[PDB]
Amino acid sequence: MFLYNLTLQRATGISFAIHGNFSGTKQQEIVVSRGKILELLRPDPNTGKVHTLLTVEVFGVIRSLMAFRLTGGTKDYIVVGSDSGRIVILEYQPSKNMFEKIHQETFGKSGCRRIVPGQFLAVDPKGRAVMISAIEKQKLVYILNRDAAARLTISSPLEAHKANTLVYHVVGVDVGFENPMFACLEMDYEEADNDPTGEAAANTQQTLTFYELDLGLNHVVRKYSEPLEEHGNFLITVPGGSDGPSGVLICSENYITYKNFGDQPDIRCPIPRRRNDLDDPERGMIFVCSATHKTKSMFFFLAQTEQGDIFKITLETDEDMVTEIRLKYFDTVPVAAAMCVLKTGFLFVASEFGNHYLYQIAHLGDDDEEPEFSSAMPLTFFFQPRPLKNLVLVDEL
Amino acid sequence: QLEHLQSKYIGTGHADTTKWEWLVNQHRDSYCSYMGHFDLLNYFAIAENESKARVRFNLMEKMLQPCGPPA
Amino acid sequence: SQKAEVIMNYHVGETVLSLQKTTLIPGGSESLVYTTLSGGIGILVPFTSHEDHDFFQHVEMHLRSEHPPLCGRDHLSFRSYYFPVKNVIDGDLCEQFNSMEPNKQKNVSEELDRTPPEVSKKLEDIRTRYA
Amino acid sequence: AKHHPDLIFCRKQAGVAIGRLCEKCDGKCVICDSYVRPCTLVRICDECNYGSYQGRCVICGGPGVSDAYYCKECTIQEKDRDGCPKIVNLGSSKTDLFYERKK
Amino acid sequence: IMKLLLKIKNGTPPMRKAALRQITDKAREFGAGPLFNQILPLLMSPTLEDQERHLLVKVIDRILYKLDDLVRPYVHKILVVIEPLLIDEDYYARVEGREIISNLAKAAGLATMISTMRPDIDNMDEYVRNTTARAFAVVASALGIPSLLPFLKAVCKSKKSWQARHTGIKIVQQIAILMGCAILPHLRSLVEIIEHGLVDEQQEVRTISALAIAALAEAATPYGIESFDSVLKPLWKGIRQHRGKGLAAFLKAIGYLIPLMDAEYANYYTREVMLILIREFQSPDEEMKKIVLKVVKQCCGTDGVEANYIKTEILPPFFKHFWQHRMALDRRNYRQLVDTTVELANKVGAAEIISRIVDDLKDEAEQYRKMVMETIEKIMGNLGAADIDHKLEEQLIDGILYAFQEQTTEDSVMLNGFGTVVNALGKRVKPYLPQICGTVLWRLNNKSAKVRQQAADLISRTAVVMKTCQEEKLMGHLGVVLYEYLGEEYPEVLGSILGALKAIVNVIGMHKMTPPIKDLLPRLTPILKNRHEKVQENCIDLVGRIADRGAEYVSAREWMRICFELLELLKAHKKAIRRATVNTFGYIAKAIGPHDVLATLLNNLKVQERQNRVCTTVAIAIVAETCSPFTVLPALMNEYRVPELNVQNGVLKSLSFLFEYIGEMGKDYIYAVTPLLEDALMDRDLVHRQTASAVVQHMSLGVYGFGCEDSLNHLLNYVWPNVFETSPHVIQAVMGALEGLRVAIGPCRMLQYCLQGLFHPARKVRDVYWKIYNSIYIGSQDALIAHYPRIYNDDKNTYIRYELDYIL
RNA sequence: GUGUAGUAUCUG
RNA sequence: CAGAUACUGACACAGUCCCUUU
Ligand SMILES: [Zn+2]
Ligand SMILES: [Zn+2]
Ligand SMILES: [Zn+2]
Repeated sequence: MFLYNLTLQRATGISFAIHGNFSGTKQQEIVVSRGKILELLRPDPNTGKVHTLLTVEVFGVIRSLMAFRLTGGTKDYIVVGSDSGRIVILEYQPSKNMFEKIHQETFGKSGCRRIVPGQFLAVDPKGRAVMISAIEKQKLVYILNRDAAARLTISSPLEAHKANTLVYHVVGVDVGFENPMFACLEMDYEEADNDPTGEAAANTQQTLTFYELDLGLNHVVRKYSEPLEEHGNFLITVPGGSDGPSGVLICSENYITYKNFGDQPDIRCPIPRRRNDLDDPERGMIFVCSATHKTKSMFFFLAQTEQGDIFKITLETDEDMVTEIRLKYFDTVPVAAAMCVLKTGFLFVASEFGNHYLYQIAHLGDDDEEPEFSSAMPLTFFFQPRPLKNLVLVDEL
Repeated sequence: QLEHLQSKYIGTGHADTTKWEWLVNQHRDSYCSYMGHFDLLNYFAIAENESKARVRFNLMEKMLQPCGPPA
Repeated sequence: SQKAEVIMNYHVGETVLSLQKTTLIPGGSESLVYTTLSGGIGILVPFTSHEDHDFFQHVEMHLRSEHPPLCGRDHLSFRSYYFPVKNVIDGDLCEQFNSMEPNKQKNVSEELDRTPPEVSKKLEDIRTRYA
Repeated sequence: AKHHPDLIFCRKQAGVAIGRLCEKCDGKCVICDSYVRPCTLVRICDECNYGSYQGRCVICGGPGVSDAYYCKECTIQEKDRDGCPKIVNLGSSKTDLFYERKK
Repeated sequence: IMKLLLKIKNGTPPMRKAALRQITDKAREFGAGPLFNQILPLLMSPTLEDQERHLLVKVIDRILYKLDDLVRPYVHKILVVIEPLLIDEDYYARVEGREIISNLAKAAGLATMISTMRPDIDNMDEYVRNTTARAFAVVASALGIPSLLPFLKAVCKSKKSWQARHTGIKIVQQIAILMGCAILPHLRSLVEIIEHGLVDEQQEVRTISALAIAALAEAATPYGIESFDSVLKPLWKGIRQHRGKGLAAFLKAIGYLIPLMDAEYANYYTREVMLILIREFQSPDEEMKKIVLKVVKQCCGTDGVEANYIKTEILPPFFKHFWQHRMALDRRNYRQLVDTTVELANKVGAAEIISRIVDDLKDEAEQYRKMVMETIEKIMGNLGAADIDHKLEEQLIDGILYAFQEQTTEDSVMLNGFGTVVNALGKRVKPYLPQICGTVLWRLNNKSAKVRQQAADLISRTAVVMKTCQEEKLMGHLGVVLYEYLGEEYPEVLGSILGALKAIVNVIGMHKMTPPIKDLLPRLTPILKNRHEKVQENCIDLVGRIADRGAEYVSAREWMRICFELLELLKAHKKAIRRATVNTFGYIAKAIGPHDVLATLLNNLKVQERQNRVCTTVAIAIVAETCSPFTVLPALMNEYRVPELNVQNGVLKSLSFLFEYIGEMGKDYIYAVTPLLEDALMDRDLVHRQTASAVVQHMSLGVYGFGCEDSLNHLLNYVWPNVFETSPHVIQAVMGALEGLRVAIGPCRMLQYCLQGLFHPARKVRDVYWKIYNSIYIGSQDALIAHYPRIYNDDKNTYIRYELDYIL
């Protein structure tokens, strides 16, 4: 007895979300990827509602999603790393109202294996290279370039293998017209499998390794690797080069740290704590997501905790050295897996469990009543939550 | 020799392999595969009232030395 | 001592926690409506005649090679992720036939000696009858 | 060549270079040495394509004239996800008849 | 030991192969002293035969990996007989030293070789000073290149004499030559080491430094400019004040750096060196006169030099000094010029360079004509003929026709040139077909068996264009003319005529051939009896082509003679003959019928030669596949109960090929073969189980994904007992069968079989089980997550995956 | 007709 | 340790010399 599999309703589970000019004009679209469905949707700036333009299926789980553009261009591309065991670069075609296959490179077997690149994906902000790395020992780097045919080109992959290494996160460091640099969180475990006493399992720190891409000798080597104090989960890139300093924003447990290569001090500002918490006072506090609103005039950052509280990270510097980090409670929203700070004062929040919201920004949070925190204050901060008073709800999915 | 391909891939055993290093690889592969499928993590995050980031962090932390210390 | 045989295998790719056989529309038939853990609702309706199963299998086999997945992965291998597929024909790939270029549509249709409207009409008719 | 258990394969990495095949072996599988249903192209690492080794046949090493291919069994079994199949060995059944026929 | 050694050195090849085994794995038992001091003096014997050298060096390849730490004391005495080995002009001789010294270094250390071989630098002999660079390079290929940099950094800095610096720079040059692109990661660390020799006060080390830097520049062709940043000045401010052979090295070094530059540096620095480049076009020497041409070609092959500028500058002097009647004396200059001329056409334009040599083929000398014709054909084949106008094409046609008419010796370039030109022109050659056809026919008629084959090859090449030129009448006339020449005694002429006939048959339709096929095949059949390889190789293809489409013009009676005659053609040597002889059976059975044809093939399984039974097996498989599988299966299965063994294995071998060929259609005949594999997988000879394993492998691979595992599960129960074998072939087939079954059934069933005896208390069983587990583990790694068993906890450990027991 | 690996059985 | 007789791997057959330089 044969069976025919039809469908009635498509999955609405959001896992990743990116924003950019995927069409070509001066309008920003959102590419939201479901579990195994690639979707495109844009909001109307005049009424606020959101429409659907494409619901193409990829027939396979997606483990990463990134967007980038070439230097001196006006179109945004999509890089997808998935269980397929390959790397795919897409392109949106408004005339055909469908995606366009461009490149396809094979670098291993298929399946969610251990040593298979595809989990962590990072791209150069300037748009000159891309790094796809596995959970262990299978770091791989490509070199993107443009030729006289005005078409994207892919060179041979460059291996950066390292045995007995676990990777927590990979981010691309912003450098102004220099060699590309990438950061990762390695942690060796070779010594932990040779001591039966088990003392080597503890007191084992993880390092912040920076990888140097030699654009003249065509090889990748690691330069800096320094141990850390406590474990972190994810990193936030800082716009550098000519607009702001260059570095990372490691978000460890109950702390946020800024570290830069070379000679530069470190800043550790404890995360603010809710006033009169009713929970057990032995549970750590960590971040779940972030955002970036880089602008030529001024830039800030966003974050969200386990309870769903949006903060506002602002860095302080004079020429290159970062002096202090100034946190400030922004609003309270349901816990989400990704955010997209849209232009024209629009914010998109994609909840991990429930409906999906879309808010607009009326005030940027200037000259407020609540105080702002900093790392200069000695010594367990507190704050009082309240209604929004800064955002309004205009659409719900 | 046909053992060239089997050697470059980690997790490959031989005639003198002890149970402990087989089970630690068995647990590590499962831990890695947990973060791959999205619904396999949704089930874990619904079973215990936690967030996806917390479950991912715990799974990453548990990979340093699963199945206890060796003998 | 007395094992049981398996007559069907598949891989939806999402966790399923609901299974029920109940007619969905007035005058319909017995379906196998299930619900996924992400928000998807699907059915596992069977074939009625015998001359339609061969056509559907041919269409699926031809689209397996004339329309590769966007990411790029063997559809047969994807549906055989844990256990090999058995007595199941994917319907999403068949319904995807409605979205290509006219030349490719004609090239796919010409092997079966049919017009693209003829293929589309029955593809919609089978869907509009059980649901 | 699976008939000679002396040859050693490369298995380094893939690339943007497509292998070539000569007149003596036009439609043969790289690994299976079969003759049915070519499926996928063949890529070679940059170490196997440089100067004097550019545009040479994968199996024997003569002047290539047509592109190489993988059979359908190699695609179903995913035997093409290993690296490059270029032979990096001179062999014993091809480098001995030289001295045997010199006399 | 001695008896084995002199049995190997002088004996029959089977006895030598048998006796070579006991000397391989018994090296350290005798020790590095006795066997080496007994085998080295024999190689020390002068005037040793060439066949002896390979045999005496092959033993090292088997006995080296047994004495890792025992090859230290007499490294110098070992390599005094190996350093001259890798300098011989023979291609295979150099490999036999390069692939043994590298392995010996891999089985040794730096401190021994360097210490023993350091005082070889200060030697007056040139041969040792030249072979020492290669000695460094072969050992630096392995053992890692960066580990030798600290030692090399002091070799070419000694103040004792220039010999150390010369040796070091030669070492660097050889390393760059035979390392390839592996020196790219640390090119900068190597440039500065030899950068100081460019301003030395001696005209003996500057040239070798230039050669070394040229080698490094050519090794990293597309990358590595920033490393060559501080060397521009020494090479650039050093050519005006240098003259002679030393300037050639500097020019060669500076030639490679031009492509590496950007669109600005190359463009700027080309002009200031073009002055010397132009001035150097005249010189009594030729070794330096080809380096200048190579530099010209390399400068042309850049993205910075424009077209109008280079056309105005380089062409007037380049096309006045080199186009002479003396460059043909040396083959190196000939090849360099013909290779260099192409890029000018590739960049500035085909016609602008073609028109300057079109009016040159009318010359008395033949070497000059051969030199110019291949350049013209290479230029024509790259770009095309879209830029050629009427006058230039007329002149080119006249010149090529005159050159083809005047032939002196056996040069295989006129055919290629004329064919390439005719193909490039295409349909613009219409007013020239009668003339070329008449000339070809006249050359074919009444010649001394040396240009008739040339004319046949020419018409075979040019038959394609005449179809687009609408000249089928002359094609039919040529086909009629070629018929009466099939009686030629010479084999080469007959083969060329057969190839021409095949080309004519291919280009034109089958129903419009002026000579009837019914009047051709009776004449064609006796031809398939010559022992010459060439005549059969191109007559079998013609017979197959005739049988393909021209099968309804021929009655079934005379096909029987061809069927019997094809059986003698399976005993040939080249595989191209048999690959088509097998396929012709399937071509003709579609028209005749798979009853009488298949009966003849079955009898052919009693020839007691291995190369013919396999071919008959493939013929049976293809004839079964082409017509229908079921109409011939019972006849094939009936021929299994005969007492003979070779025919018994023939049907088993044919089943595998048939199943591989049919593929998706094997799900209907899956039941018929099962009660033949069932009693094939018994305690019979090893050949039956070896072949049935491949049969099962192909059978399972062909039906994957269609849900036919019910019989595959039953068949799996017989392959597993035949795994504990020792012969390489049977295990090689059984593992392949298991791997082919694991993709059609699933890893869940194979894991249960494998886990039964993984931790067996024996070792031979454990090795096999672990090998099978590794084979299953490499493929479908993620699919094993849900099929793992449950293991309970011991005293102090966690062996239970508690995360999978969560309940919603 | 020859060469290049591998395997089985009887006898000394 | 050797001899003899059978067998397997669509094994290959002047293969040709393509930085060896003055
Ligand atoms: Zn070849
Ligand atoms: Zn294959
Ligand atoms: Zn390679």
